[PDB]
Amino acid sequence: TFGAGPALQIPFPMQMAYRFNGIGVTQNVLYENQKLIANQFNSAIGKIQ
Amino acid sequence: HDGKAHFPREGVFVSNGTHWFVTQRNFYEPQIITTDNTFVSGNCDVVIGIVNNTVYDPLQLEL
Ligand SMILES: *[C@@H]1O[C@H](CO)[C@@H](O[C@@H]2O[C@H](CO)[C@@H](O)[C@H](O)[C@H]2NC(C)=O)[C@H](O)[C@H]1NC(C)=O
Ligand SMILES: *[C@@H]1O[C@H](CO)[C@@H](O[C@@H]2O[C@H](CO)[C@@H](O)[C@H](O)[C@H]2NC(C)=O)[C@H](O)[C@H]1NC(C)=O
Ligand SMILES: *[C@@H]1O[C@H](CO)[C@@H](O)[C@H](O)[C@H]1NC(C)=O
Repeated sequence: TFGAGPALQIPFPMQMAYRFNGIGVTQNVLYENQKLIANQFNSAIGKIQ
Repeated sequence: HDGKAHFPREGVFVSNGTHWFVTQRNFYEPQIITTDNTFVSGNCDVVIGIVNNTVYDPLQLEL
């Protein structure tokens, strides 16, 4: 939202549900796997270093 | 509502302090939460941040 006008706040877990709906996956996939997805992101970030 | 978790078909759930609505994301047009605005997926014990509220059923309100 901040690249197209004012910066409108939004919780990050709800932001990712927007981005899951953008790839054709429903948003109940994220909320019901939120802890797994959080752990996959943290592990994938730590492997970059 | 009634042990089931309801997610919006398209939009967000918002509250004006007291009441809960479902609106589109890019423009504030609040609407009453019905079974046509939302879809059910699973139970309430798995989503982090779920809130109790009333989801109105158009069919059960007539039959
Ligand atoms: C989807 O894949 C993930 C990642 O491999 C699976 O989560 C792992 O599950 C195993 C046990 O099967 C655990 O030992 C790992 O710690 C889990 N990984 C993480 C990052 O939490 C998950 O089970 C799979 N989902 C399925 C098969 O339904
Ligand atoms: C949140 O929105 C609801 C729905 O529009 C408001 O409820 C109405 O409030 C007005 C003004 O107080 C009353 O005249 C109406 O009778 C109320 N309608 C119903 C169905 O109760 C509510 O006041 C709003 N809350 C806040 C804090 O602004
Ligand atoms: C309302 O929500 C709480 C958690 O905030 C839950 O423990 C409780 O069972 C819910 N009550 C009803 C009537 O569903």
